[PDB]
Amino acid sequence: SELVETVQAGDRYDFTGTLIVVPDVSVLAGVGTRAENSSRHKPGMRELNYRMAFLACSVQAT
Amino acid sequence: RRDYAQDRESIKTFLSEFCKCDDDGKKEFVYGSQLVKLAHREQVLITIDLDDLAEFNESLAEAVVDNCRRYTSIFSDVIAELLPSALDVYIEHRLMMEQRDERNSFPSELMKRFEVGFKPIREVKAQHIGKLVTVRVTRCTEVKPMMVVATETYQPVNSLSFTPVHDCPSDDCRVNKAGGRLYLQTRGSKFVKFQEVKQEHSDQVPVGHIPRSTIMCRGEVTRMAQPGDHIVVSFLPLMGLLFLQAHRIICINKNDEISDKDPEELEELAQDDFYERLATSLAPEIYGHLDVKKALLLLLVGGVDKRPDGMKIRGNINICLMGDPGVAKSQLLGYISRLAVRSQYTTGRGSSGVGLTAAVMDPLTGEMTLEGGALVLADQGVCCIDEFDKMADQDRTAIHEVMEQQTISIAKAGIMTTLNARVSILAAANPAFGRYNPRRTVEQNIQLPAALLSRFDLLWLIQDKPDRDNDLRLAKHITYVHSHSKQPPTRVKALDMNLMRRYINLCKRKNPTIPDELTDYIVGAYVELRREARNQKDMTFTSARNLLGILRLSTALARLRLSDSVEKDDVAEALRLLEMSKDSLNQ
Amino acid sequence: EGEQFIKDIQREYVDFLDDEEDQGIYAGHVKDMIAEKSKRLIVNVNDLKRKNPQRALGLLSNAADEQLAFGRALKEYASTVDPGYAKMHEDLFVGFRHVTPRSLTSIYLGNMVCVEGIVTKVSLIRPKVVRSVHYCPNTRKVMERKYTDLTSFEAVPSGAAYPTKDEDGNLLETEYGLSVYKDHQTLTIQEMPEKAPAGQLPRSVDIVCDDDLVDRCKPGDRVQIVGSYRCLPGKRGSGTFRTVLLANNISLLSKESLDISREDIMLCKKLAKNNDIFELLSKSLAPSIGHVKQAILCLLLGGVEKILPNGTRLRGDINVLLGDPSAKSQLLRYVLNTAPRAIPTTGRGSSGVGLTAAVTTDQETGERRLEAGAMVLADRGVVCIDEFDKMSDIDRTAIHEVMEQGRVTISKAGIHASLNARCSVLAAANPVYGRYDQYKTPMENIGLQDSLLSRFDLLFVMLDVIDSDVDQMISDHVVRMHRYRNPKEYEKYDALLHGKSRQRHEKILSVEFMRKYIHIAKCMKPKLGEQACEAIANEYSRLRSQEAVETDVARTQPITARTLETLIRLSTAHARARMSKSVTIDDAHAAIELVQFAYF
DNA sequence: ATTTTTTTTTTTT
Ligand SMILES: Nc1ncnc2c1ncn2[C@@H]1O[C@H](COP(=O)(O)OP(=O)(O)OP(=O)(O)O)[C@@H](O)[C@H]1O
Ligand SMILES: Nc1ncnc2c1ncn2[C@@H]1O[C@H](COP(=O)(O)OP(=O)(O)OP(=O)(O)O)[C@@H](O)[C@H]1O
Ligand SMILES: Nc1ncnc2c1ncn2[C@@H]1O[C@H](COP(=O)(O)OP(=O)(O)O)[C@@H](O)[C@H]1O
Repeated sequence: SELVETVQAGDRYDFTGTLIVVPDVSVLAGVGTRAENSSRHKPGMRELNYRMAFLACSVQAT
Repeated sequence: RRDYAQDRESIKTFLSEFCKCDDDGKKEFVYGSQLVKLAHREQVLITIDLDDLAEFNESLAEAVVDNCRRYTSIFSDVIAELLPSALDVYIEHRLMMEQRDERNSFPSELMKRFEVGFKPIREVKAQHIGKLVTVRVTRCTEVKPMMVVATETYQPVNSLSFTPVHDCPSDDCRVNKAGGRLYLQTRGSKFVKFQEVKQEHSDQVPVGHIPRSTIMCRGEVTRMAQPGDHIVVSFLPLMGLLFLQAHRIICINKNDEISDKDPEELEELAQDDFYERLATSLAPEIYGHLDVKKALLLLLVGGVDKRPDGMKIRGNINICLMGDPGVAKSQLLGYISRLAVRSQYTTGRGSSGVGLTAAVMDPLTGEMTLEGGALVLADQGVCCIDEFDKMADQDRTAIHEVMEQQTISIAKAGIMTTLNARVSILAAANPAFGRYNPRRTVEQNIQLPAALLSRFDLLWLIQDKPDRDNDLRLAKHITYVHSHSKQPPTRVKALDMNLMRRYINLCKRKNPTIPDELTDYIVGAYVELRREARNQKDMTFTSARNLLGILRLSTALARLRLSDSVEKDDVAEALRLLEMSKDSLNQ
Repeated sequence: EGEQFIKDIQREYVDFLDDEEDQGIYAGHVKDMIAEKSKRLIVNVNDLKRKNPQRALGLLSNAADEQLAFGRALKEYASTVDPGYAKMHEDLFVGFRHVTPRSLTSIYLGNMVCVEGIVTKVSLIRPKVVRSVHYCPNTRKVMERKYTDLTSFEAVPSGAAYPTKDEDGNLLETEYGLSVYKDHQTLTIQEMPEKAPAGQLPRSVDIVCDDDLVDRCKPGDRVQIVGSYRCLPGKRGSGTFRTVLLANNISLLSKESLDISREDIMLCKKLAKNNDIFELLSKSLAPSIGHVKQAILCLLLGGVEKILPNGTRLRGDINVLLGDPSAKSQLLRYVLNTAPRAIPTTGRGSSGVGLTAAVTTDQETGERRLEAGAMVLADRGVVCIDEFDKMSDIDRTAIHEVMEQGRVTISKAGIHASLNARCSVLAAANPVYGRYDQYKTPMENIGLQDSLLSRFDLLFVMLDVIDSDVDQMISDHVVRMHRYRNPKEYEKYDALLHGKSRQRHEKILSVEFMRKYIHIAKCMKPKLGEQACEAIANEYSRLRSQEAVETDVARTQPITARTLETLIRLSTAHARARMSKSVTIDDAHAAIELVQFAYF
């Protein structure tokens, strides 16, 4: 928040690039392993394919 | 309501004693031959006929015409039980060290190794379920895996949809909890090939109706038809209680023995050695005009090509024609487009094509369907356009890059499209207002850049002025074919188009040469072109490839004389036709 | 077996099946030995009223259950007489107050009644399945379980997937060729709109059909169709109510059938020797019209077809139009009304000549509109339009295509199709300067294009002057029009004399007698003899030599030999106006005066 | 798949 709306188009930076992933809800063309943490058998499901992003903590317009 | 078992014995008697000596050379066993050919394990798919069972008995000749299913699994398992001599090798490895009776016992389909089909829309009425019937392709599709049984539990399918199973429905995981997991062991899984494709010929569609169009074939039968083949195909609904499986694709037109390049003629080929009778049987419909026909017969001839130094050479004839009287150059293009295997037709413009290739031309929806047209598809063939002159000015550049050969680039969507334009072309156009005023010269009388008039090996205006006697001939010859049905009477024995293409097929692979003897002679004769035409700058231009053209026609002609010996005769006609191409407006 | 009254119902129906009505009229060797198998033995309620009126109402008050019983009675009878028409033990329905689609008020439920309207949204075919023919390859017993739905009866099975593993867990499998199925159809009906009220939006109706009842016509035609009612689903325990009416037979009304046994051919053969019926036959398209029409004869007659052995064929048709303004927009009507399904069109329009271009930007359903052509209904038909002088040049191309081939060949993403057509068509006119026809120039006083010489098939003349000698002639014929228009020459009786000094009679001067020689006339094949070729050749030589000179050369633009096709296949249409199995020197004479009227 | 939108190309006297 304290970084919010303190910017505008056209600047130069040295952000923190702390990349993290999507905790997806559903996926399209994410046909890598399709599975789940499901117990075994003896006497709709979900899938998993993500994509990347980034994140930050600090700015210096230069 | 027949018995399902004693029939098995009857067909064992059918399969065993099949040595019907109807021709000298069949005292041996015919289906014994096919039996033992399955003993070669070459044939993974066997074949059945109506004439087969016509002799043995007559029930099942129509007892099975109604079901064609259960009879066929018993046909499977019966001769699966018969041993009169990848997966196959892996299973022995799987059963090499082998609860020995309480087993997940294999179904005979899991060791397929052999298969069967059989032999005997508007009219198809909806009372044909289960009947194996025949009817005479659009949106051709591709080939993918289709299961028959997954494994070692067997979960066989006849349906098209499925769902995976869990645990194991055996005794191992029955009451006892000791057990393991179960997954698809591919190395031991059994699949089958698969293609899918969808319409009527339009020769049986009602006047006040619209041609309507589903075919599902699995296994080996795939890849036995292409988009746009006139085919015959030899009924099962698909699970309010609101498709077809085939075995064979026969085409009396566009198939292996009717198609060129896809011996039989030897008895007649020994009898037949000629070059001129083709005109007598190529399009008898019109009297005279031997030259135009024979020029096209050269385009039918072909057999000219080389790929030296990395680059090819344009080895297809590309003729253009301008002119418009009583010429009737519409019956010719139609004639060629009919007999010519892998033919096409477009017009000057018409609709959805514009006598062109493919284009990404608006606000309709979202597809980016390059839509290959006639000019796209005619390759290894001819696309026969009519009235090219009226086509379009912007269009002339499309014929420019496609002229050379195999080259149609489309840098409009962001793709290197090729489309491999290997098509011979036939161009037919008409003079402007007036009828080829002989005084009004070329590009004075017409208005097309000399870039495209030049790049034709031959241009051939055909005109006939007023002759009191000539058209009389034109009258009576035509009236012969109407008072009667067949034009040429007691002159030459014309040839059926099937035979005609048959003999034509024996002309395409020949690789004709050209002794050195013509190296000097041809360049000497060609010199005359660059002197007596270029002597006056009011004369036609000439191309570097121009001599190569008459070259191309010469070597092509040897395909139909074959013996590798282009003699003074196979360029003497080359020049004969080249000179006859011209000098018709002076006289 | 319901309540046992059903059986006496069966017997009361079967009491129809015994005597002179049955023995002389009804069925047996009136349908069956003619080998048709189309079950429906046609019923008329008034007999039911006459014999068993209570059973004339058993239908109309409870139409749920008369029906299996009707089938029982029929199959019993035909089995009793013919075990050949006996191996198809099915339902076997039969034939059997008309209110509007605007006039169904909760009721007629249970009633077999009539409503009239339009066809629209004729839809797909589906099968529907009757029984399940199961066999057990262990124990090998061909067992069965019928299915049903409300759409035939009240009875329904546990209507579901094929059963299995239900008997024992044995070897259990289906079979086909045995479990038969039913032809199913769906569509909807609109009232005939000419009645329609301006204040409201009219209602449609919805119907269902079955086996032998599959769509001999098209969406946007009108036929009388009779139906019972049901209504299957729930209403809010679920979801609200919506209905349909059904259980039907078929008619068709807006045709001609034609009290035509072999007598009417005897009539056409009767007036045959009358030679210049040509006269009346040309006075059979101008009673209210100078001028031509003997030339329109062939465009009425279509053409002829001829094929090469082991080859291909020829497009056969004729198309002509020409002059000065003010008879052209009230002449063409003669052929919108008389000759079978010959459809004029707009003149300046598209979305209906031949064009589709997948125009579904509203609803966007399954189908992508692969059919918006109204010139392929002209297959073996006739057409006329206006605006030819105003015609787009988009299609002048397309007509260049047609006249050369007469087939369409479009592949705009729907499909790469081609479809037969054997058509003809007419036109309009407007010269941009009026009364300039020849003095300034013959040709191109008109505002036109000259690729189309050989592609229509005659050049003629049409001209006008209000005059001095013809002034009073115009006056007196316009008046004789105006009162030979009128009776005794209601609101208006019959006008005869000057059709009486003309010794005709409107039952020899008539429509049915006119088309007396169409329908067999359009089915003949009268080949040529030994004579045309010679004189036609000499005279086409003279045509192609000397028609282009002497102050008419500028009115001599279309000389081709593609006329010589036309020059002769008109005498064909004439030769099928009299059934003479030849063509003659007299037909030669009669097939050149075209040339004289063109300018001579 | 449709409803509420917008441009960027597709091809021009
Ligand atoms: N310097 C050269 N190198 C290679 N080939 C030559 C040369 N000079 C002439 N030729 C021959 O002359 C012929 C010229 O006609 P060509 O087919 O090249 O037209 P084009 O150059 O493709 O026209 P454009 O380049 O304008 O499309 C070529 O086939 C080429 O083989
Ligand atoms: N010989 C004639 N026979 C019958 N009617 C005539 C004759 N001469 C003139 N008329 C009448 O004159 C009227 C002319 O106007 P008309 O409706 O023919 O315009 P039009 O000819 O249809 O225009 P266009 O042909 O350009 O469409 C016609 O209604 C016609 O009844
Ligand atoms: N030499 C000829 N032999 C036979 N028919 C001819 C001949 N010349 C012209 N015809 C006639 O020409 C007609 C076809 O003309 P067409 O070739 O369509 O003209 P265009 O080529 O200008 O379109 C045919 O019906 C045929 O009868």
